[PDB]
Amino acid sequence: LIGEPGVGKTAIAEGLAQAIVNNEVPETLKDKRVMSLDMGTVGEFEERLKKVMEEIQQAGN
Amino acid sequence: LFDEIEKAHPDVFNILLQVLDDGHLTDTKGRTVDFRNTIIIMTSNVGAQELQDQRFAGFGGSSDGQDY
Repeated sequence: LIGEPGVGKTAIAEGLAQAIVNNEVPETLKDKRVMSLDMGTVGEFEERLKKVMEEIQQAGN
Repeated sequence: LFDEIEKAHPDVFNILLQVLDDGHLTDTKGRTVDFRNTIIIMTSNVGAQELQDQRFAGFGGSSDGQDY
């Protein structure tokens, strides 16, 4: 999601998470959990990023 | 049995190396004990986290099929 600051760059994904309960997206996007992770969280620093990527690589959910 | 060998003072490791090669020890009183009729087993907690990392490397897969 690319856009000007304050134009709804973060609000675009906000409505997708709410629509997950109502199943407003297609079956491909259904049964999926979207996580908005801040960029300030992250060898030692990259361990958290690697663990998150590994657990979401072969899962796809 | 030497449990928690991964968490021990370094000086204790020096004694262990002597037992493995020399095969006997002498106490402060000068009497010599024997180790030719004993089996030494040490339990370490290291590497277990590495093994479970292989179990969680992929979602639904592991590395048990590899050669021992």
